[PDB]
This record gives sequence, structure tokens and C-alpha cells, in this order.
Amino acid sequence: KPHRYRPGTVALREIRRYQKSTELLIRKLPFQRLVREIAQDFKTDLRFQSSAVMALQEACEAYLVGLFEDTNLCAIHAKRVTIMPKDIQLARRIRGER
Amino acid sequence: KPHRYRPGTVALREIRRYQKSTELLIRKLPFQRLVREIAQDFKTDLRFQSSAVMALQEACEAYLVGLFEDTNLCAIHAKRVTIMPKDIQLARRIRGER
Amino acid sequence: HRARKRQAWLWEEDKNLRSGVRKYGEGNWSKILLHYKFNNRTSVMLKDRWRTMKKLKLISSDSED
Amino acid sequence: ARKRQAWLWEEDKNLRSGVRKYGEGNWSKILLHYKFNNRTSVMLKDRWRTMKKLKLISS
Amino acid sequence: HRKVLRDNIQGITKPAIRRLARRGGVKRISGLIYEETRGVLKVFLENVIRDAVTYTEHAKRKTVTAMDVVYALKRQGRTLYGFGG
Amino acid sequence: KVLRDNIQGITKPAIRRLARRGGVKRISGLIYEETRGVLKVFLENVIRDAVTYTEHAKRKTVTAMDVVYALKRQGRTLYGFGG
Amino acid sequence: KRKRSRKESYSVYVYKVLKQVHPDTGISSKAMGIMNSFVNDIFERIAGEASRLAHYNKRSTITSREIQTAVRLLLPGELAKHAVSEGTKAVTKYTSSK
Amino acid sequence: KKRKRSRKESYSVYVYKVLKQVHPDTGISSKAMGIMNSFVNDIFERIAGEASRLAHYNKRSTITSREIQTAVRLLLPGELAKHAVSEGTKAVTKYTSSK
Amino acid sequence: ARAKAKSRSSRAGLQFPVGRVHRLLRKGNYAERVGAGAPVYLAAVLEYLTAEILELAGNAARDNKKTRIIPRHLQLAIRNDEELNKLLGRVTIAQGGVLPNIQAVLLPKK
Amino acid sequence: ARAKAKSRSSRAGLQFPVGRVHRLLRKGNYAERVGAGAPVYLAAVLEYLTAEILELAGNAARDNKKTRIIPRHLQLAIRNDEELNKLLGRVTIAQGGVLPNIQAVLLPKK
DNA sequence: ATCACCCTAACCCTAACCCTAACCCTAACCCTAACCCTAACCCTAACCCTAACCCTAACCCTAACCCTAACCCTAACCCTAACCCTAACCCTAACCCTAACCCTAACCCTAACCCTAACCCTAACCCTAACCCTAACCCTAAGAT
DNA sequence: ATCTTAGGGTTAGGGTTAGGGTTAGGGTTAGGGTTAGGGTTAGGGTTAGGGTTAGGGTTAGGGTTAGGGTTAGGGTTAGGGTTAGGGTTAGGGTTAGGGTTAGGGTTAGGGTTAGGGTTAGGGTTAGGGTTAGGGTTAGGGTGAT
Repeated sequence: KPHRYRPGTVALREIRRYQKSTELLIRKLPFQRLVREIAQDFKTDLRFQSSAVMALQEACEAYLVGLFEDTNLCAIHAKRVTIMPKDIQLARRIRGER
Repeated sequence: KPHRYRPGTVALREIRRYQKSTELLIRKLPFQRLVREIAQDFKTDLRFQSSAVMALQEACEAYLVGLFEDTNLCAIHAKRVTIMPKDIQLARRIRGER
Repeated sequence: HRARKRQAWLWEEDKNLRSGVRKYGEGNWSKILLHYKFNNRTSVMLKDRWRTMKKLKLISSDSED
Repeated sequence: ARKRQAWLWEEDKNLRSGVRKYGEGNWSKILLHYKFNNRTSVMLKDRWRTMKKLKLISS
Repeated sequence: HRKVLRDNIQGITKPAIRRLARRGGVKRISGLIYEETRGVLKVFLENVIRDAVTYTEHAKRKTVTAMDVVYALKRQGRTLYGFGG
Repeated sequence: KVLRDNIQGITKPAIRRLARRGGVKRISGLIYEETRGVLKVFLENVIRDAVTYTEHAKRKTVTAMDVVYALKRQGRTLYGFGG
Repeated sequence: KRKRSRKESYSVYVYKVLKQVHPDTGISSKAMGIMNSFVNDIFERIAGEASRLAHYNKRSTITSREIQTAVRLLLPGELAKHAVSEGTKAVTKYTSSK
Repeated sequence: KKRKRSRKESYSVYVYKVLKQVHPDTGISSKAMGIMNSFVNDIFERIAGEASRLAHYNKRSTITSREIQTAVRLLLPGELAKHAVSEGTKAVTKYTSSK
Repeated sequence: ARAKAKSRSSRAGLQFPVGRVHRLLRKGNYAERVGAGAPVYLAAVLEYLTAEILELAGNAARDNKKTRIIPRHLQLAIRNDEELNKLLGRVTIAQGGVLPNIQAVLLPKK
Repeated sequence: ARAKAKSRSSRAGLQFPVGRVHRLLRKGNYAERVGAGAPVYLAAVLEYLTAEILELAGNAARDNKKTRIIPRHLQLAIRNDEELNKLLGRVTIAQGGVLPNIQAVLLPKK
């Protein structure tokens, strides 16, 4: 039985890792594919500037991070440390997104 | 034996009663005095139109009603029926009011 | 030196160093170099890399004690 | 930091002679051997890279 | 004339807050809610009235009009219909 | 051609990183699919508005400024990319 | 003999529409105030969005295009579709009659 | 002869001047200057829009320093507003004194 | 001589005032110039939105056995329609109330 | 015979451009007219806000032993000031990140 | 669970009254028609930038798995705080009157702003050498055995 | 004693200025012209500050029970550790589609004015809405089966 870290120690280490950094946490190529696929519905044969996709990525990551902050508060309010989809639903419900 | 409705019956009747009507639920004169008291901090010898106090009352009442809707959702999320001040705090934090 | 091309550390080698430092113990740079795989590294090179990783907090934090 | 200071003939030829004497890459010791007023090791490195880029250096 | 006012926040009585909660769909209310709600109403009003008075002062007037309150509410993201907007 | 199932490109590892920056300590397994839906809705709204701005300008290329305007009108202002 | 300044409003216009929609349904003064507020709000929204579009595109005129794009940006979905249709219909008829 | 290239404007020069006032030795990166430019343009639009609405409400055709002062008091929060108002008034006084 | 005047609303087939809307656009500091079709388009959009709301409000009134629209009816019309609710989400109607809604968990057990 | 040109910023003791602000006010369709005092006041306010943020950002960069301000430092400065945070509550800084914050409930219970 | 009374409150129906909507009339105000005039916008054409596309190649992140412990969830129990109801009392709602005080139109008139035209000045690119930042590598200096 | 480790010092290579030059592009100054808004006054309208009443709404307290808080225990996930390999990343080109700039027209929108069509305000009335009084039904509560 080699040295094994109890769960929660590694979670706290990562929280500190990613709250200290500023790089994007979603890989660029998948996100670009997603953006192009979504835009296909609104218009066909649409070109995208390099920076336009970058701006979209920054906005999406910021949005998801804020949403998880709110989600975590909702989860803690229910005497849990694990976030569940109802926490997300409630947070979007109150923010007005619904 | 006299009649006594069980707890939560009259509360449901009141909910149905006040969600069906539109009149203001805060007495006019006390609220008017509150408005004047708050305003004298900013500026003295200040007059109010009748409509200005009413508009303030409509705005305040609407705000509090909506806040109570969100608070009740937080309470239900915590598997409770009673609203508690932590619920109001959570709703106000998620709405961006603090 | 000019003859030895400056090359960077691969994920494969940081893992390996990471692992060994655990098993063979910190400071045994010679034997970690023996039982693991590295890209023509020397005992000192592992030392320098460990120092840099500690500087950049890529080492697992010291355990609460 | 200090103002920009350019490279003249004197500290050019000395550096060429040094790369010849102490060998390339040995900037620190060359710095000591010759007189390169107000020239740090890295300045020596960047100057020689400028030599290489501008084709001012040849055996 | 023009005397002081004091304590008037307690005029937002417990019954009134229960009525507002009932309209919001609340069945049971904690006893600590009533002081909480007073504070929240305290802040909301101050924010609105401050801006409404700023608007009034810009116009070189001494009477707060319904339009002043409407503009104040609008700039806080709470548009109000029914008062001359 | 057409693209397909690119949403799955937003992997679980990536969603866990976004959560950690949000301060989350444990993550249910059902969140990953939820988050994908949320992201998709957000992107559709923003991209719809951006494409409208692009179409008005008679252009066929979505510029960063188009995205900046679309975000501003949805009450999410963005600094760094112009404007 | 001082003259009091006239107050413009959309009341007659809304009453005409009301009798088109519901021939024998009236409206109270309070509700007509709500409708005036609504019309002024939507006017301001559309005009402001049209203003920015022209500014963004370095154009010095608000045209029916700008109004169309503002309507598409502001109105959600089916409302936007039907509003665009109605506007296009009205401009065509206006142009045809010279 | 050749196609001339249209020039963009920014507040980079002025932001750099202000930085050299507050932090003589500190420098700033290009990304950070982009953010500063965005900030200045955002605040400018906010204040100008509020001043425009103030003038429209009061049936005035001019945006004077009064409206800018009122807009600042409406937008900026608390101390920010107080200090900004002082800075604005100081600048206007100094400008008016030397024609 | 001068031909008999026909209002621009009549030409466009609208009820809302194309002429006033044009004046408001010109005097509202929206742009340097205002096109000829802009006021027509905007007046048409406003009339459409008004007609939508008023239709739903009159339907709401009939259901309450009232022959006259009050703010309650406007609120019921707006809140019970998805797209209008989306459009006027951050709007408070004076004397409008709220939609009747009680959570299922708050209802009696049986 | 024209007197030496002294810029309007120098007259007001400012580093931000009064002339450019005047032009932007005139071209932005904000009103019919713009006063002489308005651009001076606005330039002063913009310069004040810039100075505040830059001071705090420089302090933040010094705290990390960095001689150059990056978006992280602006993010830290704005989100650690109550008033600047209130002013820029709805703004996203690109490559700014979040301010480190872990809830107390999640911390290890020793 | 299951009806069976008992009792309360929301619902309905009539009647009376009533005050607010809806229609009419008029006068002032602003929309329209007609006629210049000029520049914002449209159209065409050339020119250069960058987004899309195609290769190669190797990294390291992701997916899959197994094994545990930590977590969620529920059920049982206790107690205290909130609900419901009653009675005593107080303060709001409604109306009226009067008196300062404020808002605003009318009129006058003068700084303050707009609008050109010359005349520079400063910012905005570009481009190359000089300097910086930081991880990878080196050079000795003890030192475990 | 010698290969090995510690710790400070040097270097490699990508990235970041400083400065010098060039010039689109606008800011400043001077002089003429026009009008928005400051200043003053009068007069009407509005709100604040008294009073009085009565009746509905608030408040204090008692009885009771339901829901919140706590604990114990079992089952269910989530996450840590490990490994294989492929998807993303990094680098190097090509090209053509589209964004941008440059003249040349021209028609659409602004400016002006006379006159009539339209709309806001004031006056008047009747019917939709409300309030009071009387049943009637929907449903909550308790005790008995």
C-alpha cells in the first residue's frame, strides 16, 4: 500500500492551482469547432477572426467560473460539499437566466 | 370544542388571498414617514409629490415580493418550509446585490 | 555548453523525477537517474530541475506537520 | 535602468578578439579579460548575436 | 416647523412583512426575518432616494417628483410603468 | 461539410478545471452534461447577436468587436479585445 | 393669461388599436398610463440600438435597416419575426403610395 | 501614391504618462494597456450617456460641467465620486483662471 | 395649388403616428440624419407590439368577467406569455400584482 | 502674429487629452452643443480613475515582485477595492483570473 | 384508509349607488407639401491582408480502469419556535382648511457656442539595435562511505 | 579519497522596449455670427402642517404541535493512482476570398414657410364597477368505523 493522498487534499491543491493561474482551461481546437458548428445554424460560410474566437472563449470561461461560484454557494447552503445539477438550476433560476 | 385550523391552512389561504389582489400591503402613512426620514439625510427642507411616494412604495413592494420568491426557493432547496435570514442572504448574494 | 543542446523537460521526465524522488527519496539523484528514463540527463540536471519545480510549485506541497 | 548605450569599433574588435581568445559562450571571463566599459555578460551575448544577424563576423 | 423624524423603520410592522411574504408564496416565516427585511428595505430605499434627490437637485428644484423616482429606478435596472415613464 | 457532436469536445477534465477555479471541492457526475447544455445556450445567444452585427455590416467575417458588442448588450462587458 | 404647456401622449393611438383588436373592450386610465410607458420604453430601446449600430458602422443616418437590426437584436424570436414582417409591410406600402 | 493606412486612436500615451506619475519605475504590458483603453472608453460612454440623458430631461441643449458633475455623482460610488468631483472642479477652475 | 395632405400613417396603413415618431427620432440625438423609412418601420413595430399586448390583455379581462382592461390584466397578459415576459423581465407594472403560484412542496400532504 | 499654442490639457493641469475628449463629445451625438468646461471635467475624472487603478495595480505587481503590470494585477486591484469592484462589477478582464477564495466549510477540519 | 357530519370561508347573486370612462367641441400647434441645395452614400475597381487549408511530428492530456473511503441520504427522536385565535387598544385613513413656498411662463439681453480658415504639433505607425527574464546548465566546495 | 550533492553563478533564447524617422490628422487661434440660457418678476398651483373621528389593523399573550436540528448507519458514488495512445499543439508554407481604400456621381435628407389637419384640454353624462346584504357550495377537521 504506497503513499495515497486522502480525497479532498488533492482537490484543495487544484483549487489553489487554478485560482492562481490565468490561462484558459478549455482546449482551443474543440472550442473553435463548437463555435463554428453553433454559428452554422445562424448563417452559412461564415469566417471568424482569430481574436473573435479568443474573445468568445474568454467570455465562456468567465461565465462558467461565475456560475460554479454561485453553484458552490447553493450546495453549501444545503449542507453538502458536492455540487449537483439542481444547484446549477437554482443559481440560474435566481440570477434570472432560469 | 371551538374550531381551530391546523398550522399551515390559514397560511395557504393568505397566500391565495394576497396573490389574487393588487393593493399595497404596507400602510401608506408609515412608509411616507420612512421616505421623508431617509431623504432628510441627503437634503433638508425637501418636498415630495404624492405620486413620488407612491412610486417609491410600488418599487419597494415589488422588490420585496420578488426577494421573497427567491428566498422561498432557497429554503426549499435546503429541504425546509420556513424561510430564514440565511436564505435572504443567499438570494441577495446570488442576485449580485452584495 | 555549445556542444550539448539546451532542451526542455518533458511531462514524461517530470513524472519520472517526481516518482523517484518519492520512492528512492529526495537527494538520491544518482539512483533515480538509474532506474527511470530521462533524455540524456545527468545527476545534477535532475537536481537543477527539482530546484526549479520547487520554485514554480510543481512539487506536491510539504505535508502539514 | 541606465540609458541606451551603443557599440563602437573598440568594444567590437575586443569582443571579436575575445571570442577568438576565450572562445564563444565564455562571455563572463572575456568581460574580465578585456575592457568593455559598462558591458554586462548578457550585453556581450546580445552584441555577438547582433554580430551574427548583421554578418559583421567572419573568421 | 419642519421637525425631525426618528425610528420610522419600525412602522414597517411584522404583519406587513408577512403579507409581502405571502404574496411571494411563503408558508412559514422565521422570527429573525422581520429585522432582516427591515434592513434590506432600508438599503433599497436609500439607494433609490439618493439618486432621485440627485436628479431633483440637478433641476434646481426642492420637490421630488414621480419622474425623478422613475429615472432613479430606471438607472438601477428596475424600470417602473405607470407614473409617467 | 457540417460539424457534429463538438460539444463533447468540452471534456470532463476541462469542466473540472473550470469548477476548481470556481472553488468547488467535489463534483457530481451528472454536472458534466448539465454544464454542456448551459454553455451551449450561452454561446448560441452570444453568437446569434454577433452574427446579427456582422450581417448588418455587410461583412462575411465575424470580428472580435462584433463579439464585444454582443456581450455588452447582454450585460457582460469584456475588456482586452478592443472597444 | 399664461399658457400651460401641452403634454403629448400615445393614448389616442392605443385606443384605435384596442378597438381594432377588441371592438367592445375598454381601458382604464391607469392601464393607459402603463401602455404609454411601454411604448416610450420600446421606442427608446430600439432608437438607442439603432443609434449605436450607425455609430459602429461609421454611418451618419438611421435607416430602416438599422431599425430592422435593432428589432432583431432586442425582440425575442417570434416577436422579432412578426415585427420585422410588419415593418417591411408598412415600408413597402409607404413606398408604393409615394 | 500607395494606399494610405487608416490610423486607430487610443489612450496609451496618456495612460503611460499617468503611470509614470504614480509609479515611476513600474512598466505596463500591451494586454494591460488594452484593458486600460477599454476601461477609459467604457467610463467615457457611461458618463457621457448619463450627461446626455440629464440634459434631455431638463430640456437643455448643452452638456456643461454641471451635467458631467451630476453624472459622476450618479455613477461613481461613494468616495470615488467625492474625489472625482474635487478633481473635476479643480481642473475647471485652473482652466478658467488661465483663459 | 397645394394638394390635399395625406398623413404618412395613412400611406403606410398604420394607426401610430409616423410624423411624430419622425420628430422624436430627429430631436432625440440618435443620429445626424434620419431616413424616410425609419419612422414608418418603427411606428409599425410599436403598433404591432401594442396590438399583441392589448389582445392578450383583453382576453385576460374577459376571463375575469370585466369589460375594461386594468393593470392586473396587463400583468397577467405579460407574465403568462413567454416572449413578452422575456421582453419585459426587468419591468414592474404598478398595481399589477403577481401570477398565482404556490410551490408543490408547500401544499397539504393529501 | 498668432500667440504660441498652449494645449487645453496644459491649461487645466491634466495629462489626459481635453481636445480629443471635446471632439468625442461633439461626435458622439450626446447633445446639440458641448460646453467648454465639460471636456475638462470629464478628462479630469477619467485621469483620476486611471490613476487610482494604476496605483493599486502597481502595488499588486510589487506584491508579486514583478516590475511590469499585467492583466492579473489589474484584476487583483479592482476586485480587492470595494468601490472599484462596485464600479466594475459586470466587467470581465481578459487573462485576469479570479481572486483566490476558498470557502471555510471546504477547508480541512483539524 | 373511509365516510359522516359540523362548521367556516370563499363564492355567487341583487340591489343600489357613482364616478370614471367615453364622447363632443374648439383652438392652438405641429405635420405636410413644395421648392432649393449639398454631401452621405452608392458603385466600381484595384490592392493587399489574413483566414482557411494542408502537411509533418511529437507531446502530454484524456480516457479507461480498479479500489476505497468519504459522502450523501434517510429514519428516528426531541424540543422549541412559529401558527392560530382572542381581546384590548391605538393609530391609520379620510376629510377639511389654510398658509407659506415653489414652478414656471414671459420678457430681455449677453456671453457662450458654432463655424470656417491657416498653421503648426503631436500621436500613430514602422523597424532595428539594445536590454530583460527566467529556466537550463555549470563550477567548485564540502562530504558519506 | 573520490564520485556525489548543495548552492551560488553563468548562459540560451525568446520577448520587450527606446529611439529615430515620416507624416496623416487633428488641435489651437483668430475673427464673424447667432441663440440658448441666465436673470428678474408675477401669479397661480402645490404641498406641508393643523385638526377630528371611528373603525379596522396591530399587539400581547396562551395553547399546541409541526418542523428544524441532531445523530446513527448503510449504500452509493467520486476521486486517486496507473497506463496507453490519440487528439490537440506547434511549426511551416500557399492562396484566394474578402476587407479596405480611392475616385466619381447623384439622389436622399436637411432647411424654410404657409396653411390646414390633428390632437390635447375642457365639459358632460351614463354605465361598468363597487359595496352592502343574503344565501350556497367547496373544502378543512375531528371522531367514529
